[PDB]
Amino acid sequence: SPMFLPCVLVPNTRDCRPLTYQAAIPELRTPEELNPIIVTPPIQAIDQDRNIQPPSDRPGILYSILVGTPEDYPRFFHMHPRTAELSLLEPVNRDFHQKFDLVIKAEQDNGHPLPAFAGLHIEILDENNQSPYFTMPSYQGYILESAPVGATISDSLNLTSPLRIVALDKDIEDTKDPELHLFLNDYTSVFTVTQTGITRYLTLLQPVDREEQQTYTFSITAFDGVQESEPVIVNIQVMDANDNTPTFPEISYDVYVYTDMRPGDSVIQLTAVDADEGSNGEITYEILVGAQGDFIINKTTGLITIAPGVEMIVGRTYALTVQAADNAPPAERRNSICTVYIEVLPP
Ligand SMILES: [Ca+2]
Ligand SMILES: [Ca+2]
Ligand SMILES: [Ca+2]
Ligand SMILES: [Ca+2]
Ligand SMILES: [Ca+2]
Repeated sequence: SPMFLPCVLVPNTRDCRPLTYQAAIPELRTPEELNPIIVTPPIQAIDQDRNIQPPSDRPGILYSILVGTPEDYPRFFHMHPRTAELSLLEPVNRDFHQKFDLVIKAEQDNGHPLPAFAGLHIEILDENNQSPYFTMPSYQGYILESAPVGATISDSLNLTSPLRIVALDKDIEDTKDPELHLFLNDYTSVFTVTQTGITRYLTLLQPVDREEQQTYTFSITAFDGVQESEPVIVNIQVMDANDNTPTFPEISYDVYVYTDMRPGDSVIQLTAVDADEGSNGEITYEILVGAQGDFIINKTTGLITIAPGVEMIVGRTYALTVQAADNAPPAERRNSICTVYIEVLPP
């Protein structure tokens, strides 16, 4: 006799469409967090005649859950008899409960129950409740300092394959992009990470200079819109290019020697500078021409001395063209020239 609202007319008839009220419940959230459970549309039954006039208070209607499936619903739900307010009693685990289908009873309390019934369907919702994660505990990358902007960080010294950063999330099914946001905690003006895909890569925003900074250490944090991952730590090694030339302090050197000096005496100590790494910075000194057999230089020290079995003479002048070269492979080798002007003087 009472009718649930709304009465949706069945066209070409005078009948109300049977109602199935709808509710949805986020898995694992507490009654405190969720109550009261919002029902769409709101549950409500009214009386037909007499109540042609303003009902105001005291509807005289009692609500209850008549029956439901699965049968443990009483464990999770309670309905208030007068207000039909739906209360969750315990958090719901979707692994065990995906849905409930209940039957709602509405009857009068005057002693003459003429029950009415309606459906109530309750979905248990999956939620973004798993933190994203990286599939490696850390990441080691390599980049050649001569790499241009846009270059991809490599995962080995060979620089043959890109550094792969895989960020997953258990809320997202396999082989599907979890659409995570990745935060870098440092060097965001130097490196950037690709912004889509299950596998991410690191590329250069700015060129890097090994001679300026040879290593970068920072951490990446994934974010799914709700929870962050643990930060994962990253080290990037900048690899040396032979992009520095062995350099003398000056273009030419004026030096005087003396007649009483003999084989094995320091004439001048030349020192060139190469900031590159290892053999790329390893300098070799050579007199190309001009010594006339009277002077030699130490290949590794750069010290010029008197040649063996050689005696100075008073007026003699020399123009030594001295080369400093690094020990990179010939294809990448760099060098520069210093001219040493030597003049013999009396003591
Ligand atoms: Ca989930
Ligand atoms: Ca998630
Ligand atoms: Ca450099
Ligand atoms: Ca060099
Ligand atoms: Ca270099």
